[PDB]
Amino acid sequence: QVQLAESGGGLVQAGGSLKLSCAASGRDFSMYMLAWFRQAPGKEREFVAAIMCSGGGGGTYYADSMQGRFTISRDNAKKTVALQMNSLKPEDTAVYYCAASTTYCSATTYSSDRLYDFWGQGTQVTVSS
Ligand SMILES: [Cl-]
Ligand SMILES: [Cl-]
Repeated sequence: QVQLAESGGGLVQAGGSLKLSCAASGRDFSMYMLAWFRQAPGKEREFVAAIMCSGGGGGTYYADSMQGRFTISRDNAKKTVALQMNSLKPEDTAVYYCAASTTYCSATTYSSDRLYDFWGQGTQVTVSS
């Protein structure tokens, strides 16, 4: 139903910034909730940010630990979602994944990885000290 493909990762210096993007396929994209998760090597998948479907106003959720440094956005015309990552720190080193729900517009349990029905391939990020 939905395909997702992330880009924009790489090696960046602490204090720098990166914009990740995910290109999606799917007729009714605007009706889906989208999220970014990250997984540092050796660690479990961690919620980063989510964005509501557009009919619900496109509200945004963030994990508290990240101190407002990240911003999620969506472009419904292009069927893309972006993660602007500012003031990067070595702890931000991870594989970043985009995920979609075609069932929910928003959710109480937006941070649960089990909620999402589609996942991208990941984009790799290293933040050097
Ligand atoms: Cl935050
Ligand atoms: Cl989770």
